[PDB]
Amino acid sequence: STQYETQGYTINNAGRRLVVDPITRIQGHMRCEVNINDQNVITNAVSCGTMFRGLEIILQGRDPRDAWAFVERICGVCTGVHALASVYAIEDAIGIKVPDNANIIRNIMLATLWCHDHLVHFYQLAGMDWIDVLDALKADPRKTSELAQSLSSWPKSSPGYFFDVQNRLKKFVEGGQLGIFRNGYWGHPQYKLPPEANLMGFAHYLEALDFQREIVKIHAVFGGKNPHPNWIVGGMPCAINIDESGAVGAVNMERLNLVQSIITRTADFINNVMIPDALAIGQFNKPWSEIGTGLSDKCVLSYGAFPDIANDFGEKSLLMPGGAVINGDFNNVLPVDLVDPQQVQEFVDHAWYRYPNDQVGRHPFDGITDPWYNPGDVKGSDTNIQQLNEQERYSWIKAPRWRGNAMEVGPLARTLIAYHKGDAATVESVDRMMSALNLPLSGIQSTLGRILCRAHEAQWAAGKLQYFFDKLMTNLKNGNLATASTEKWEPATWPTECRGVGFTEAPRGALGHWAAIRDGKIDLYQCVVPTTWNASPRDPKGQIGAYEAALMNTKMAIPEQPLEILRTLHSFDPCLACSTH
Amino acid sequence: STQYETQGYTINNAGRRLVVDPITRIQGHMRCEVNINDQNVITNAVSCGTMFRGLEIILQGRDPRDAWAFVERICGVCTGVHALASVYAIEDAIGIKVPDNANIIRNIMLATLWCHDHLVHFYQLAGMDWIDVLDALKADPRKTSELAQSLSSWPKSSPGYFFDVQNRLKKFVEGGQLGIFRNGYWGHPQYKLPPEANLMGFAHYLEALDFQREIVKIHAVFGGKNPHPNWIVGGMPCAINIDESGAVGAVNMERLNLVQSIITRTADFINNVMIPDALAIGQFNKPWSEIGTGLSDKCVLSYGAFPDIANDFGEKSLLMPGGAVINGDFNNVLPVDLVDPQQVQEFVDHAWYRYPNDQVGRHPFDGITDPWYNPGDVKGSDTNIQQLNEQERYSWIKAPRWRGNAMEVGPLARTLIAYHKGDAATVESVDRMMSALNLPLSGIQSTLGRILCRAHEAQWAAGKLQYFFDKLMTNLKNGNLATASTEKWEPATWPTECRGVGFTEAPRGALGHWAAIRDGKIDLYQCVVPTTWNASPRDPKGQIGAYEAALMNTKMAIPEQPLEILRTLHSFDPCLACSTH
Amino acid sequence: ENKPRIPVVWIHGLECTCCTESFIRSAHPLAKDVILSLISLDYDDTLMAAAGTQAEEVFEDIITQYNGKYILAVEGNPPLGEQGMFCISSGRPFIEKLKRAAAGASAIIAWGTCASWGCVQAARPNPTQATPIDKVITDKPIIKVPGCPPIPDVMSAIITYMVTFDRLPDVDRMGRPLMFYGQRIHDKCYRRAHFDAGEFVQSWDDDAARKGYCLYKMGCKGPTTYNACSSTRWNDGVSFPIQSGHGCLGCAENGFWDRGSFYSRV
Amino acid sequence: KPRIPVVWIHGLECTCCTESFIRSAHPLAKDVILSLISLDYDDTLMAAAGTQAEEVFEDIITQYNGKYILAVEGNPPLGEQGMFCISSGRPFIEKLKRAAAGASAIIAWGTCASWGCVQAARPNPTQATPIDKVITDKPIIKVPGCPPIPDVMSAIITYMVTFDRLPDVDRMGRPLMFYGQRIHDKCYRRAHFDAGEFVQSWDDDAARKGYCLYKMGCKGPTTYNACSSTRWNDGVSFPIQSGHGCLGCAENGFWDRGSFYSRV
Ligand code: SF4
Ligand code: SF4
Ligand code: SF3
Ligand code: SF3
Ligand code: F3S
Ligand code: F3S
Ligand SMILES: [Cl-]
Ligand SMILES: [Cl-]
Ligand SMILES: [Li+]
Ligand SMILES: [Li+]
Ligand SMILES: [Mg+2]
Ligand SMILES: [Mg+2]
Repeated sequence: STQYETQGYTINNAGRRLVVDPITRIQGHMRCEVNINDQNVITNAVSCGTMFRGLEIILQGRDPRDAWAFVERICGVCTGVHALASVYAIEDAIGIKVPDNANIIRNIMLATLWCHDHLVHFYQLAGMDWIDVLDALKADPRKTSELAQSLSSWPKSSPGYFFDVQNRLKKFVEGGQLGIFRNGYWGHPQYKLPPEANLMGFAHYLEALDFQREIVKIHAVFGGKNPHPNWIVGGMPCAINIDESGAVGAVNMERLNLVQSIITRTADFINNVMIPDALAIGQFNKPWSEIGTGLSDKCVLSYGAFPDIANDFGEKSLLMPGGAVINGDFNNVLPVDLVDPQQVQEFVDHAWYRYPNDQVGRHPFDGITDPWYNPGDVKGSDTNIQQLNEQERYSWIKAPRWRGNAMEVGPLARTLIAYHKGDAATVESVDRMMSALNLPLSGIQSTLGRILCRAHEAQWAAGKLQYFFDKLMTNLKNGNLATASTEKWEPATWPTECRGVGFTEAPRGALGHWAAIRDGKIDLYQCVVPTTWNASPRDPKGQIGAYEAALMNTKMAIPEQPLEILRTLHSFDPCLACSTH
Repeated sequence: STQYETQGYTINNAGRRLVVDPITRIQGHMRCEVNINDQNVITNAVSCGTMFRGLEIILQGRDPRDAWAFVERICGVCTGVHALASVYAIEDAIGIKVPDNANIIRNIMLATLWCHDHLVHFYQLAGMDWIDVLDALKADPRKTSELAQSLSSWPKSSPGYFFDVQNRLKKFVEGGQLGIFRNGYWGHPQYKLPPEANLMGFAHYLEALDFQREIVKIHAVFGGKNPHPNWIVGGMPCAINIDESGAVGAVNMERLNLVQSIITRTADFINNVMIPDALAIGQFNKPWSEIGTGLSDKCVLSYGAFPDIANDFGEKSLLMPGGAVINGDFNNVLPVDLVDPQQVQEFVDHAWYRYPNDQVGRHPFDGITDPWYNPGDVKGSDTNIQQLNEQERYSWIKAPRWRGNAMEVGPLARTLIAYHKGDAATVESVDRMMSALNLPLSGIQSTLGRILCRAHEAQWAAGKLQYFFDKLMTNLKNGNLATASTEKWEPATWPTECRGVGFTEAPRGALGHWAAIRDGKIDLYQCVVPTTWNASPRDPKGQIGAYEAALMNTKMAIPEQPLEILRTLHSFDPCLACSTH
Repeated sequence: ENKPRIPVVWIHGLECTCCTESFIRSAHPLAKDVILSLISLDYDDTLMAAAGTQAEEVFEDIITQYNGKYILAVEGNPPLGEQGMFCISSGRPFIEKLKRAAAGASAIIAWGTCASWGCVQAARPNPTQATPIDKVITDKPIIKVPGCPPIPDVMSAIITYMVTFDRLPDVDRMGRPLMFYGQRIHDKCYRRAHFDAGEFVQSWDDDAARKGYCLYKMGCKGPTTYNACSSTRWNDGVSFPIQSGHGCLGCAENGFWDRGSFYSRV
Repeated sequence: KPRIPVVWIHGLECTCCTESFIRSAHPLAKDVILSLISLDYDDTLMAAAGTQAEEVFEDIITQYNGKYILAVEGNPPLGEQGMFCISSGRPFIEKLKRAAAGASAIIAWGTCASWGCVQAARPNPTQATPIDKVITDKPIIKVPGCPPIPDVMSAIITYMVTFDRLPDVDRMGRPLMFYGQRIHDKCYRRAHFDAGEFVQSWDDDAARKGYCLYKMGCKGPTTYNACSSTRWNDGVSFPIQSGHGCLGCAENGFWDRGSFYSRV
């Protein structure tokens, strides 16, 4: 065994080794290993992406106009975000400006995805880490009603409703076909909710499973379908016609009325179901405000998103702020430049790839994706891994760094950047949440904080949906209908050689696509995706990424039942297909 | 001025004359006049249909295959029922038998209509007679929640929900544009609900307004659209294909899944919102179990409906029983025959029509629709009716009688007929309902009873939707897909001269279409519609119809504010376009 | 700030109420939201609490106070026969109520084929001499929204357009909104592939019918009918006549009832 | 009344097929899971992880050997000894073969499981391979599209449960009900196609009237699916209705059949 120090941690692989493979209630394939000491505390953590497809290789030689459709298939959970980044990147390369309504509609697509993806995460992915579903069978339906009504104005709270939900669950389990609940962690001492809170939460899980399907109707109107809506370089394909012949063939008043109905319902559900449930999890699990901090008190990154001035990706335009903090220096938020070769770089010394020099990082315009499965001296076999060797290569995920620093990305990162830049809405939301919990600001820098920030962002994005819809309507009232710029549609109009960057904030964090075009075709297409950051393996200095750091120093009650590991990992909403692409 | 006795009533047109014109919260156009004595009790009541279109005239010379589409436009509220009666009539004339699935689908169409029409009546048409909308502003939202939860398992019962509803109404009223509530009867002494029940009921009015739109999606699947779905002579046009190429062009598994989802939701709403509200209206308005009896303790009529054996309209097939009771003789339900010229007849001595002899009745196969607007002295002019002359012609509605008896039709009539025929489901539903209210069975024969029976029937019909859907699925599982018979589609296959009757139970009561075909065309098409019975004017013996009888002997608290008249008329769900056609 | 909504007066002539019923089917905005938040529905015999003299008082108060400022919605039509007394409101011909309401209106919406053209009561031999609104009211803007009834979400889209944009929809030569009536059913029908291939239903429930073939030979009037049914569809997009296997009747077009049998080819 | 056991496994995939499934409008996915099937293994939804999830997998495929439906999302890579997709430390293809051996029938959800989809597009770095090239001794129902339509997925499930049989299929294993006709055989813009009325550039006057997307690269003429009839997301739209041509996403090899914007 060995021990070394990095980023304030002592990484020590002595002691019992625990493996969690497969990690469930994430997207894609992940393996996690940890070592624990005599106190059942994690002293080493190992994040491994266990899949690869090679989109960066597949995109070579494609028409830049087609790229969005390929890269959208990086992920069907964060569906649309890679298409947005791609159209942005190609437009940046060629020098295309889209019309205002196209930008507004793209912002609507993004905000819709934030609402959907964050809602479903909270219930379907992370919820069962916090709610003991089987314990709901012990609840008193009238006390459940009283609890719910004390927390929210949401209408669906009758004792009879909770009895009905409880009976549905009782019937579901009474034949012994427990389905997704089979061999769960139910009864683990870290489940702290009373039975009535478990039944309320489970009712809400079911309501969210039903309701989430509605949110994406916005994507269907503007983008044709969800998952995997359509886009174009130059704007959007959803031509508008409000008051002329043939409006039946376009986005018309009836289509926009549908969108407005979805927005209102989405805000209502988030504000009155998800938000009070998130605060309630906080109230009953306050110790988790001090667990899973990881890098979130050291190094956090946002590129920023939601340009409100069309084609302007600067600070005055982006409604979701960008910036970086390193070394805990939150009083000095730093600007990010995605073209600067000294800022974003990826390392592969601990990943299954070849570089000419694996001791250095490569900016994505110099990126190389040359897969090389070489796990080295594993316990077991290279086709039946008992233990990865974290001193050698151990993942399909590259290791991104910002100026050489390991960063956390995602809702907590964004919230911290925006807070410290003085964004009034963020400051107010954070301050109110932490005051409600009687917790210091620092309590957000935690596993619990990641969940609270995600809920805050779902509410933020639902508000932004209305703002964007209103801006679209204002344009239509002023006779501004355009949705596509086509002057540069034809390849003869492009520079013979050009390159560009498309960036945004996906639900899980900072996303960039770097594209080089030559002779009408993609010469290079490199993606650095939020879970690539968070699930990163180590670098040549031994620095650990966000997941490994967040797992460090965590107590486990029952080593064989890894609920604490699941809680922390799920709090980041891991997307492993995203991370590896 | 004059007095006479009929049917146990003393019809006396002395005293103050009150006019209510227009009658609102009905379909179509009606005028009602009454006389009241010095105790403000109605001693004379006059029912006048104030519209006519002449469908029986328009149908002459049409292709029998087209007839359904024309007569469906008798009414957009009981939409579909006239199409059903029409295809039944034409099939009866020609000698056409439809396939089982067509019959099952037609029964689904009818049950859908019952659920929709009854639900909307309860809330949108009659509800404001019972619920004081302004008084809802005084309610305590917590007490409202407690009330609602004591009555039902319905989920939507939180104090915050009731507060939100109340607050929206409060701000609507503060704005000063009272809309549909302006100049209403709010504060009348006959409003007996406490504030919390008014708020509960108003919330449910709005939930029903929203939900009713969903019910008719079943009509859209099988019939293309609602209002006014499509039908064919020979079955239905909605060809089925479950497992073959091209199922995308037909009623397929996805379409049937949609139908099933609507059925479940429909039953849930009716059972958990409408039913408990109807019982709550009963609990707070028990004196109305003794008001508005009219003909319901003397003469009631049903034709029967919902043939379960395809093409069999006999007693063993019809799921909703037919029969007649006269002279209060409920122990002897009498058989009805729609071809017998001595049974159903229409009189016009008090109506705006010409007959060769207006002192006799004509069976519909001898029917005549020769309009003649002749009001006599109405204390104004022909274009200014100040006082209808009920001693002469006073209505566009013909006067139907059964064996010369004046009958009530509709939900209460059907419930009494089924009860007294010994239908177990009806006997149990009715006894349990009257027990819950601690009222004798006789309390059903009243204005309150009409409303209770309507709610019972909505519940019944929602159950029957599932029964019929299951029957359809059973056929499909057995490979029996047929939806149309076309052997006799072509006019060359028809008898040169033939006639037929189509009958059913519309939401409002017994419906018949009598059709004669000659040389490929409609030679005669006579309709007798439920509100024609109930809203009937007098006959040569001076016998009064169901509305006039129900209004007789009613106390009015405030003659100028005719809430009691509205309550009783609305309890029959008047459809004036139906009545006059 | 409690802010007023545009006054709307909805009157009914000879009609079946299909157009009111269609309105309340609206999926987006819900009719509830239209009434509570978008317009002020100030008179409507189908829904209002007041009856008789109380309803007459509402009608008089609104058209007086809001003279020149309310939208008049008309469902149904006036009959000219029997001195107008085939449709009687407050003891007098409906046409008198129509004219009074029209005189104070800023604009008129003629809902449905009844108000637009005549519909079923005007079909041969038109016993009541039912007459469309634009032949009686000749000095007001009239937007025709035909169909029997028009599509629910077309009705609500037209209302929302008028409120949101504060203007009348642009119209064709017959006064129909271009947005929903500019193209034919058959110009947007998903069975056009079959039409163009000569793939037709020939009798009900034949193999062609079970594959969704074209309904031309079963009498479909889609080729001559302007409406949105094949694109917007009905009842929250669930279906339309042709999708459920019956040819278009032509119900949005003037005189459709008398343009031959529904089962005779265009 | 026990519900039919279903084991849902994931190879290389983006999860669009799982996500599509949960969009189902009728029956709701909730109701499928609670009342129609027993969803006994699913990495995206299940509570258990790691050794607990492995225990569930082993128990279910043993107890219900010969009786469970296997749903497959994604595909196996043959490159690097299969270690481009690793589950429980071993190549995913081993899990696929074990699950397949006990299945009564297999549903290949989506273009990934059916044909290969994006990872199998040129130059197919991982040697991603559709499941019918690996599993050759079991009934496989292909339900292609990227992803398939939500209510098509749930209709196929309901058909199988209600009728207690597999849907009838074409010669490629696709359910005739939803894949028997082409997009262009039921497209509401066919009137324009027939008339030679085409969008020529995005947002041109033709585009604003809903003209045909053939000249913009629509692949509807060569693509079998239900999008133009059933539509997407509770019938709200489909690609062409919202102004983009069909990509061809239900067809084998559609990524490599030229640019999306090249005419068919
Ligand atoms: S079904 Fe009617 S509207 Fe559709 S293509 Fe055929 S004829 Fe035209
Ligand atoms: S848009 Fe595509 S599928 Fe539709 S008619 Fe044109 S080419 Fe065919
Ligand atoms: Fe629509 S009220 Fe019904 S009949 Fe044809 S529109 Fe009229
Ligand atoms: Fe549908 S997992 Fe998403 S990539 Fe194309 S189907 Fe695969
Ligand atoms: S009958 Fe009418 S509803 Fe539409 S499809 Fe034809 S215009
Ligand atoms: S791209 Fe796919 S979703 Fe349908 S319209 Fe074409 S098959
Ligand atoms: Cl007409
Ligand atoms: Cl493929
Ligand atoms: Li018969
Ligand atoms: Li008054
Ligand atoms: Mg990359
Ligand atoms: Mg008659």
